[PDB]
Amino acid sequence: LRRLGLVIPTFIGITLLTFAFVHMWQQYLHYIWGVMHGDLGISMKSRIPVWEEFVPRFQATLELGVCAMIFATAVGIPVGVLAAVKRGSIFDHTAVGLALTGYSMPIFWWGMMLIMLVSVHWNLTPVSGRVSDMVFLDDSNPLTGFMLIDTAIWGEDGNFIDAVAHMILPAIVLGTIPLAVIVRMTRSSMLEVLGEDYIRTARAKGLTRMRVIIVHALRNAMLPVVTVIGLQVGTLLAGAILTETIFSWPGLGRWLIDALQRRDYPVVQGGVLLVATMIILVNLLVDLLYGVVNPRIR
Amino acid sequence: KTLVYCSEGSPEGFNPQLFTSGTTYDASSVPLYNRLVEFKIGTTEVIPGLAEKWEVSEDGKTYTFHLRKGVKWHDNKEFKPTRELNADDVVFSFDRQKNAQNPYHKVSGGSYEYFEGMGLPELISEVKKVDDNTVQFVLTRPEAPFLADLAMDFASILSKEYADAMMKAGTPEKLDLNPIGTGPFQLQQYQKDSRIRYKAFDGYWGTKPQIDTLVFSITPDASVRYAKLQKNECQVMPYPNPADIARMKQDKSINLMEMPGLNVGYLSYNVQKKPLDDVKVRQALTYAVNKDAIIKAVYQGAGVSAKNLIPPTMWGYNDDVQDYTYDPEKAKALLKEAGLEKGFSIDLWAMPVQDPYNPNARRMAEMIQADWAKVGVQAKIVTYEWGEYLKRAKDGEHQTVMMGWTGRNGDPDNFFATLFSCAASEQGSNYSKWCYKPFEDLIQPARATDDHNKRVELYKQAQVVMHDQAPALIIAHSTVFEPVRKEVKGYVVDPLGKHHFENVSIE
Amino acid sequence: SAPVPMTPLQEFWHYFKRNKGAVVGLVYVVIVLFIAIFANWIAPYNPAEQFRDALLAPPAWQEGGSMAHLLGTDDVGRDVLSRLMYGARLSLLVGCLVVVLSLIMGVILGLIAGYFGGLVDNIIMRVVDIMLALPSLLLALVLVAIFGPSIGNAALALTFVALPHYVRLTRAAVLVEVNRDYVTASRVAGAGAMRQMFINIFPNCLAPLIVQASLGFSNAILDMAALGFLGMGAQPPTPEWGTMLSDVLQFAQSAWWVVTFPGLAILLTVLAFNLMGDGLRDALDPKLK
Amino acid sequence: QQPLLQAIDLKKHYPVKKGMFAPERLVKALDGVSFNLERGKTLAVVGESGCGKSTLGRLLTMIEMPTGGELYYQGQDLLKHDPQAQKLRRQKIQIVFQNPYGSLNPRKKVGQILEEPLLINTSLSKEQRREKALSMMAKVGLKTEHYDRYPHMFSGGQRQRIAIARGLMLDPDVVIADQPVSALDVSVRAQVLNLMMDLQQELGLSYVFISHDLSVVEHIADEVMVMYLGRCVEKGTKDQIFNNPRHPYTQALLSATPRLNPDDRRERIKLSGELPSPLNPPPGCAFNARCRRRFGPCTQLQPQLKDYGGQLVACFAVDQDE
Amino acid sequence: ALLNVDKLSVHFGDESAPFRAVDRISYSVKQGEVVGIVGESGSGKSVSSLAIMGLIDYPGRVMAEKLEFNGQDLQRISEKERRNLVGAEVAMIFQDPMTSLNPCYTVGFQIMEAIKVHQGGNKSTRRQRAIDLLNQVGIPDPASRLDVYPHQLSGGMSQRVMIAMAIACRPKLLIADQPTTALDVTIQAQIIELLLELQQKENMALVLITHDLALVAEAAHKIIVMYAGQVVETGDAHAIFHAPRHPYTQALLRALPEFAQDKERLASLPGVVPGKYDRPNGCLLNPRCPYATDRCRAEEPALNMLADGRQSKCHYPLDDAGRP
Ligand SMILES: Nc1ncnc2c1ncn2[C@@H]1O[C@H](COP(=O)(O)OP(=O)(O)OP(O)(O)=S)[C@@H](O)[C@H]1O
Ligand SMILES: Nc1ncnc2c1ncn2[C@@H]1O[C@H](COP(=O)(O)OP(=O)(O)OP(O)(O)=S)[C@@H](O)[C@H]1O
Ligand code: SF4
Ligand code: SF4
Repeated sequence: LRRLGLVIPTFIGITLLTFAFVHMWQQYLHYIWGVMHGDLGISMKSRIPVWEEFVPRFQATLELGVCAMIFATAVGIPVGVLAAVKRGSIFDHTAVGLALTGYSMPIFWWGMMLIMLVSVHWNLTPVSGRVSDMVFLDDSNPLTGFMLIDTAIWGEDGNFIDAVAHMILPAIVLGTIPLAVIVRMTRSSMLEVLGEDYIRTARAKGLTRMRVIIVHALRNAMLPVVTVIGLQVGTLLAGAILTETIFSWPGLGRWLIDALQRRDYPVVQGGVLLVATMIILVNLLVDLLYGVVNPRIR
Repeated sequence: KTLVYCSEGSPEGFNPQLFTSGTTYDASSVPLYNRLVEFKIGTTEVIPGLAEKWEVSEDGKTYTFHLRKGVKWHDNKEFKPTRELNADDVVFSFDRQKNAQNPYHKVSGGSYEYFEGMGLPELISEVKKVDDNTVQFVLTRPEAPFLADLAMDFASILSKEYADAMMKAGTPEKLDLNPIGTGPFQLQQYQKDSRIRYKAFDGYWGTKPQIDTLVFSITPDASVRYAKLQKNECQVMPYPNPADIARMKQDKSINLMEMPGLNVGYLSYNVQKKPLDDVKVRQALTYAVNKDAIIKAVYQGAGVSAKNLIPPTMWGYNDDVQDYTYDPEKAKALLKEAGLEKGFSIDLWAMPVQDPYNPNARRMAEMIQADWAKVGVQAKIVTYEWGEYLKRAKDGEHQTVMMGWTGRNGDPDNFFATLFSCAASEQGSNYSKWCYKPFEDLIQPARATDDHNKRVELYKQAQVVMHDQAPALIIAHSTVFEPVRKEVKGYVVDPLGKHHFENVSIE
Repeated sequence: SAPVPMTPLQEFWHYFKRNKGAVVGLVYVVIVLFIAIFANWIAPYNPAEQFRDALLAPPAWQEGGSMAHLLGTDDVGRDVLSRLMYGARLSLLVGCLVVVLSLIMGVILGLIAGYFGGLVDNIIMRVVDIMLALPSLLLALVLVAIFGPSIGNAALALTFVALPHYVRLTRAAVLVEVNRDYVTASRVAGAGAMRQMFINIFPNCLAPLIVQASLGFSNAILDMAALGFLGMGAQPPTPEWGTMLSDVLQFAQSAWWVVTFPGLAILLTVLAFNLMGDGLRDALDPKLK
Repeated sequence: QQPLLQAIDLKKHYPVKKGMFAPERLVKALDGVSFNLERGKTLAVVGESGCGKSTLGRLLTMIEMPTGGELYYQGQDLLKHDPQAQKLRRQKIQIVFQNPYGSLNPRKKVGQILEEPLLINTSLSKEQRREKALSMMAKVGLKTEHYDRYPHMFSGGQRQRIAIARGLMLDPDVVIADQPVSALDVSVRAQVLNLMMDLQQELGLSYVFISHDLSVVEHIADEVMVMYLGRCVEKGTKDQIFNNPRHPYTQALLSATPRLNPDDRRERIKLSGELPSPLNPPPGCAFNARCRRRFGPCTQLQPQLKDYGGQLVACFAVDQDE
Repeated sequence: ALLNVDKLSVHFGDESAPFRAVDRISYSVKQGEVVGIVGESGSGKSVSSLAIMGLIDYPGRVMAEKLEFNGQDLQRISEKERRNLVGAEVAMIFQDPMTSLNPCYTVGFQIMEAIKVHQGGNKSTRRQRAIDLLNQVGIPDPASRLDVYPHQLSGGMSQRVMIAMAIACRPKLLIADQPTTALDVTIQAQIIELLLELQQKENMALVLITHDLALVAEAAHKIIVMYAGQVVETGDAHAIFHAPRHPYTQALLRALPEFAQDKERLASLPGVVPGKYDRPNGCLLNPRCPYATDRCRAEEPALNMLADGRQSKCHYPLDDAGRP
């Protein structure tokens, strides 16, 4: 398997923990067989196999989770750098202040604020769901289940536009929690770096200040910053329950807590093991990236 | 021509026999299927469904239904319907529920929670085919509501021809996962927890729906449903915020439909618990609560203060009973005489609820906590998660519990029998754990009687016996606010809590 | 002449003061705590009293307001001001507990995983990726079974959910520090492992942990507001800013006060821990000394 | 009796990967050095800048274990990990680092740095260790003020003296000094070397004194060892190796030393031709590409350490001549 | 002049009791002129160079009466322009090469940045010119050592690598803060001959800082002696070491290994550099000088200029034979 070690102790580990947890006995032994043969059982509400029930929505939570990080990073890092280059300035207090105002409102209230301001009052963006309700895909096509890819290849007469305009408020509400972390961590780390001797050498060589920032300082600040990216992708897949409820997203957070309220033991035993597997792949990629940013730890 | 309806939550599946949640019946039964009998929209009157004409034996044990001619099924992609509606479909639709030998009974998780608890496997002694066009039910004992029980959404007529086609093709789960019925809107797609797409049934026997297609846009937050409704993203919406009612009344392009609901909220006493096994105590805690404040501070004017268990627009309503009106010094006089002036501690379990038009039970529980504290009896609000709440409630662990209930079959036995009788007490639907013989002798004969003018009097007596004993503090009757865009025409509200799109059109 | 020697705490303080915003944030947190421990002398009413004459009474400074209810009234009719001054009592507790516990356990396991080797690193990373997979709510529901209805069933859930961050960030520093030459010199001196971790390496690891600690206090509250959208972690008559804000969401467009004020109680506490963490950072940075 | 310190064909090879995905190279960093060291002696180690000297220092101090070879202290194996014994042996061998700023922990006052060895290894109390630290600091000409300073608040010649102070604190048997005086002004270089000699004569310390300045090892050495491309090329008393350098590399080495005296200056014996690559060492003798005495055998076989009356030499011309 | 320093002073610590790490130094450097700086470790040689570069941060502060480079004034010209000026025309070797280099790039990128910035070549020229430079500097294997990280170099390779990229700068003025310290003699001679070749070919100026005198005796034109923060002596290179005017240079030269037999205890000047808390008034050398009169104790000597063109900060300059 594509895992560096502890392979069967991991598969047994997340299963016995989740089994134990959700049943709050030989059923454990029986269930392990089934998933080891290659299927995670049948759901108790929808009465369909767990993998056919997991795939269509795991492609809903990744499509938003990645779209939130692209936002969280494209904004988080540049801001987080400037916040350090201009320590104590207006910019410093403004930028980081707004970051923490966006954080300080729990997801319900400020999600409804963006709806009422941007969607209801200003008339800029559609309110909720993946595509406008009265536009549907022809199922005959070999569609993957990522609405952006599906509408990009097979949609008609501006349907891709709609499929993205429905993403941007969900993205902003989810990605503002990571955004806070990014900004605080980028600024924090960068400060620690800007005083070091090799940055003083970079001044002496006659480089432009932007090059000293983005080439010399930034690469030495990136280890805590990629560490928080990896930690936040873990919660954006497993969690997200409250952005999924407000924006009517057909995600995995709803499905997994709803399954636990109906006591569908198969979907809880299965979806949590699966999510563990996908978190390990992201952890091992960021742990591989540590040695790409810093040669001395390879 | 199209509608978008902004549904409260995703349906548990697409055959109503297997399920209890109201949103599942609004997705799976109102658009999709038809029934032997049905309630006429805007009433609880029973009228001809799939049966043109029906007959009743003088002894009340045998019912005969003369099925319609020409009733057709929808063109599923898995299957072409070869045949019209025949008795052979109806006798299947209850043999799937009555006895274990049927080859579909345990397909797709044959739990039948709505049927097994209703007593229809005890009351239906047999179902018999008369001919290709006639069905009969023979019942063990006479029950007056049975005609309305065949009208409610758990009964539905399912194709034996489609069932046998999918069974011979080795995949019988497609009977319930891929629905075929006789109803006005039949299924096209179901995006999981996102959308449900229906198409107007071309061949429908009744009034052809004026909309060509209907879409459900599942949106579990009320405030977002209203946010959708402002900019035409829905055209119809369920169960509004009590908060928003003012704005909604004031809005220029929403016709706020309004009706007195068949929904009763109450707090029920365990009469078997040591502070509540004396009736005096139960009277005091009823004099202690200001119902007239709760209809402002929980319902914002969306509630009528309740004298008795029945909704006030119903037949058999006893208007002559007094109410135990807000009077702390009487509540103290009762606890004094009782010897409980020293006070006591009570648990009060709030409740998360799956059906629409439930009250905000957290707000009621903390209000009632203050109201009893001001008469010398403090309370602790408990909010165990629904599965643990139900587990501990069947255990009898509680002293008092919040509940709401709705008029499911349109007749008072949905309240007195289903919610306060001894027959509901071992099932756990009657949370009061009470059985005052004199009530049973007024509910059991009232179900086994022909004359409505005698049923009315026995129910008028049942309300008086209930008022003397106080098995629950009966609080307020919700008014069902049901917003509809000003462009929508022909919508009529259902007192039962169901959304009937068959007759709508959009301007 | 040579000045009087300064104790490490005195030195810390002296370099702490040079940051003005850090002093402002400290001063703010210290009065928010002073309010909390004395709200039963300071606050104008018992927050269990419903004033039913004044349902949704706006603040004093708006039409229909009265000076009795300075902040106005909630929809059930209780005084908002008393509900915030009492709500600090459990909110601060939750936050402090969560943060402290989580931080502690994360520093220890993340130092062990970063310093000792690779087998222990793979075990602790297996544990951490398992921990990120279990939802917070799930944990809560579990704990309900473990224990009776208690604030602990929340606290312990929050702790766990938060713990993978403090474990993994500590390791991300210790991997850069352990192969720098001062660790080598310490080793050659005769320093044992535990010392190398908690005295020689750990002071260099504080850069990111301050950040994650200062956001932890906000999380501790926002998570309890998510738990309080469901039936979890609190009971109605005892206020808590997360529960209080999540119990009033339906009014946010009709009654601004009730929703906004608790939002300020969270926000001014988040901004205070941000400014306090910037000073604590600067209080440890040697290049500023 | 077994020598205080003994090395037998010590080898250390470093893996070099062009990237995260790339073919692996192997840098030839130490190719089997051998020597004996005794109580009170200095072994000076001299030769090219980039020829194995700090690598040899990191083996000898147990900073790294070698890729083959053996290493013995008082007849006790160093490489065979004995956790129980390591406690005792650890202190007895010490390091002074090259470019020692990186060896000082940025977030601890130099007083703590100096106290740490005594804290770990001795029973001296909080103020007694302060006293000790001050004492030591004063021996190298470090002021009392510095006790409260941080490592970034110094110059190179103070950082080196800080590092010397830390190494010489414990009363070690062996000090492996990687360029201990390379950033000191002469007026204090004399004070540090006088401390190292006072210690050597008082306690019986031994030094592996790595240097580039030959003037210093002409004074501080009993024995001198010459290294080129990870291999020994000459060994013997500094009297022998200054008076009669036989190996062709040592002649070109000692005949480029600066001198202040105008009349002691000589035009240097220049070297030309491609520097051997420590990745792809040339066949046989390392110095053949630059050497002026090159025969045929030079590009075919490698010279081992032959003896000529105590001056060990690794060359073929020398053999030819003997 | 290409560099002029009327007065310069750098303080560290707060204003109530400042450490006077550089104290009213003054010197000039002509184009094509080599100036040696020598004297006790702690006397302000690196700080004096860093302050010209403008590389002094918060905890310290720069005082100067006038400070000029190439016809522009580093206090009247703005930061945005004075940084461009000094960085473009001045380059510095730093004292520790291991921490001066960036730990997260390959040596080829590290050098090929400077070559791109200061000479504008294409990608294939930048490769070849880093090979050429590392070659000429004396690198064992240029083709392979470009791909090596600064922690895989050892000290005396990292030092040659930064001498290499500093020469790539094409400076008008190079400050060599100890360019020979971790280098063997046989290579020391290659470095110094390279620098002096540059100095001749390109009219390049050179400020060379050393703790070892013979290198600057041969190489330098002019020598500045710094002690305790201030210039104690100045003059011609050759002259200085033959005939010292200041008691400090006499006590600096008399300590060298050339003046003792093998394993004798070497001579030195006793005591320690002044602190901030024990700094004596008048001549700072007072506590250590053997010729200290009461005028030395009472009054700080001026930077007196002798008739032989030299300068010494002393009340009684030494004769050609060893006495005031
Ligand atoms: N970690 C490493 N990875 C790769 N090569 C290394 C590493 N450490 C040292 N080297 C190589 O080891 C060889 C010898 O290095 P050292 O022994 O440290 O140098 P040295 O002979 O003491 O030279 P100095 O530092 O200039 S006096 C050189 O070819 C180095 O490039
Ligand atoms: N940041 C600082 N804060 C306080 N004192 C400092 C600081 N930087 C340097 N010093 C002091 O200034 C003097 C060192 O100045 P440098 O110019 O670095 O010394 P130097 O003459 O170059 O000595 P070298 O490098 O050893 S040859 C010493 O007295 C130090 O104690
Ligand atoms: S063996 Fe040959 S090549 Fe090597 S040093 Fe001796 S003469 Fe030169
Ligand atoms: S002024 Fe006096 S003490 Fe100072 S250097 Fe001259 S002779 Fe010595």
